[PDB]
Amino acid sequence: SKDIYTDAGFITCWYQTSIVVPAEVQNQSVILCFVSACNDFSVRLLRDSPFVRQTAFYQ
Amino acid sequence: SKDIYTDAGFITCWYQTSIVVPAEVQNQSVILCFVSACNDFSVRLLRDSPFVRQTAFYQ
Amino acid sequence: SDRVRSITLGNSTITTQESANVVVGYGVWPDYLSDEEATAEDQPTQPDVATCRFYTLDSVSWMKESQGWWWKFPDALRDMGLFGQNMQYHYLGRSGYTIHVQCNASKFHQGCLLVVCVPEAEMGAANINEKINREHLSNGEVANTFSGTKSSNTNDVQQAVFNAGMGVAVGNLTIFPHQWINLRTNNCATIVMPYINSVPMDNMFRHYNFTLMIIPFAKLDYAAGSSTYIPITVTVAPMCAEYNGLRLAGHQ
Amino acid sequence: SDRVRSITLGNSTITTQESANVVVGYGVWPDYLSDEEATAEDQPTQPDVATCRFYTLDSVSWMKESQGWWWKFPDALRDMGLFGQNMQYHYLGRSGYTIHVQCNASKFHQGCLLVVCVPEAEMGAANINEKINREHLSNGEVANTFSGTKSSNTNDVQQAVFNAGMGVAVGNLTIFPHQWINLRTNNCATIVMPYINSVPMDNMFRHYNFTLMIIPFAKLDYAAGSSTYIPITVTVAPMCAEYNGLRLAGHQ
Amino acid sequence: SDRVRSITLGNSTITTQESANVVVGYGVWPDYLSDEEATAEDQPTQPDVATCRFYTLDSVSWMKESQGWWWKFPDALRDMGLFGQNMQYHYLGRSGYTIHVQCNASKFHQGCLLVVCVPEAEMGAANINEKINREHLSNGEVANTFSGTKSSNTNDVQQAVFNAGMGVAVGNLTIFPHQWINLRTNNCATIVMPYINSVPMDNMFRHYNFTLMIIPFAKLDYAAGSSTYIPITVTVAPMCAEYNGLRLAGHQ
Repeated sequence: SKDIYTDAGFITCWYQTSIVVPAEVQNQSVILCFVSACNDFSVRLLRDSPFVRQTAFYQ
Repeated sequence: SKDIYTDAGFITCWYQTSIVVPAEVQNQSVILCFVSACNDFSVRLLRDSPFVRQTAFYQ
Repeated sequence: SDRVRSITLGNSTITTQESANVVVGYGVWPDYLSDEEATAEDQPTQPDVATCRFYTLDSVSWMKESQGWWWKFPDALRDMGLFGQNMQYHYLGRSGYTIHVQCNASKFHQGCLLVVCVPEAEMGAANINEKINREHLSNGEVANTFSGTKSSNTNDVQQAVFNAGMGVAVGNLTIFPHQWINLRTNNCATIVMPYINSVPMDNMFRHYNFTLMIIPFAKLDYAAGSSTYIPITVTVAPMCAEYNGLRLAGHQ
Repeated sequence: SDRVRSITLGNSTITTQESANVVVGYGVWPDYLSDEEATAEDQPTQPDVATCRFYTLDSVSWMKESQGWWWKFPDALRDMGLFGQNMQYHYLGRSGYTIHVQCNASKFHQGCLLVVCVPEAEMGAANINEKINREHLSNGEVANTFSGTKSSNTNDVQQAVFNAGMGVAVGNLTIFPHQWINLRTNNCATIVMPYINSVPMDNMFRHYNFTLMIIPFAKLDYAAGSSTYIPITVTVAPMCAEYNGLRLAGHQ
Repeated sequence: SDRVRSITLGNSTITTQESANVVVGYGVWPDYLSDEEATAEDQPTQPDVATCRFYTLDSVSWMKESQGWWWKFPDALRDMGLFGQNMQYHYLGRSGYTIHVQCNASKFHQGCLLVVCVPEAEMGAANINEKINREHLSNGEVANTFSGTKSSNTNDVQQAVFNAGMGVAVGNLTIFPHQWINLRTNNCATIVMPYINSVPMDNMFRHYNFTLMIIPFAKLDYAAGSSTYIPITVTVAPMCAEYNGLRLAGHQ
């Protein structure tokens, strides 16, 4: 969760050079992004997820 | 320098086949040329270069 | 990769970068004539640098409606340096060849050539009981051209692509040493061709040894902004040429 | 294949996929200063991670009428992190460099850059008996630009491509450690540049060590539907940087 | 290079030239059922050539506004030869699969498919307290199609790409054995899929083993002169198929 004490930083992406394309080819393209953890990764303290929100039972 | 006795020959370049290019690509292109000497090359007699032309001193 | 090939014969070198392979004849590499297969008794002439080297013929233009081309090859090199002079001064000649054909395009052009090297391509006539002039079978370094339909010119070869001037099926014409120039993979086609005859040496004016044929199966096609002019260049190099029976210059 | 290259210096990494090679100086790899070639007597400062790392300069736009660009390089990194701070607090500096230039296109664009790395590029003036201001020789990370013709601005460098600001033939400017960015084969040009001076250490404000020059010989050209904006990005990494003579911050 | 792959299963062969790799399940290669994990007592049926072979499904058309497609896979092969007949005559089936998807373009087209192979893809309904008909979960060799928005048809699956019919994040759907068909590198995507169930053998009509999903993340895009029609072809081959409990033909 969010706190000021353990803040981690910023991921940013910039144009080094532009996208040069030839004629009769579309200009606007799409980047996809992926994320995973490395082999030195860990988690420590169990809690309930803040995503589960029910009101009544599931009859 | 130039003399009739040691004449060396002619460098020439010709079209074997034409430049075939697809659509939406520019037709006229550019060749660059390079020169150097091989490993059996030599020079023999020192003289002044005919390029240096001064009139007065460089005050 | 094996697509880059370099060939050196004399003081002439060809470097290619989209080659396919090299077809060598019927497996036989061109060599000199041994003493057991010899007939003539006197010393031959082996120039070996001033003769065995690449000569470049005329470039031909390949439109969308082009049908094919042929060259007769002991006769297309009549006026090509000391090979042609050594043809003019001797009576008996014997050589093999290396036939390299250049054609380039881009990745937006399409088409497909068949480069065939046919021994003894005795051609038919346009009018059946009529004699063909020599200017139509061969023209030197200038190519003769097939036609799309039944040609009926005077003293001329029957020029139809679907019979190759010989009366055969043009699809079956791949029994000979051949390659393809497909414009999406290839740039060139090298064919090493040895000496093939019924006699060990022969005269290089009275006889036609073989006939190169370049026929486009897939027609040339491109878009409305691509380059139109596409040349085709043939380069030939005699190999192991030797000469016999020196006398005065002429052919009569 | 050897076209893919990866370079790691610090916490910054460049992965390229259409590289050509890496030119290393005059054969010499950048190293520290030995005790036999030393002059100063006190302990140097070797940060080695906080200093030796890739810094990215400004991207420049390459139109069809572009002429060339230059950067002076101990001075273009004046405001680049702890390299620039360590320049500001010490009197003597000594480092080598790694100059990587990015420019990409498609297979329908054409053009050819020359990336040169010239030691001691003492430049001429537009007006001959006039003094050049420092804002025109260098501008930091902002590039200065050549002109196509004879420029005659006030207090400015003579900006002509065919003399490179130095009065020489621009074609003969390949005696220096150089590469080409040809847009049909290349994507980048890596030049490892060692320390070259007449003295073992020097001040990095009063002196200009070298000058990167990017000059397009084959002009940029494309069709009526391709992309127009083509940037050029220069990235520099100091190597084996050490520092001597610590005092207060300034340059005067 | 390793981009060319050839796969032979029976009397059917696929040769590809721009492949990427082959994903094999969760590391497990499809094999027969051992005697220790067996439940039934009688002899199984192993056809092994007349069953284990590539079957080609229907081609689907990929416009710029296409959203995705799915096939249920013990049921899309109901009317595919002796595999479908052996499904119709036995009670218990067990097999693995090889899923090969073809899609080609040129170097001027762009786009990116995700080919997923999801076990137990129990799908939701468009109306929540309503029963789904079987013609909408599966249609045989004919594909069902996702929609871009919230679909609310009668007796139909909730067709939205951003929930994949299952109520999950579609970006997290790569935990399953998957590949990508990126049109600038790829041409095909081969997925070897073993047998996954909670029981050793099962009926191939009452159960749905898995669901192939082909979803375009990067939308298809091209210029005003390129080709419009781009098909997508799915080919499937059962592997190590065996059958148990022979009785009359039917499913009721």
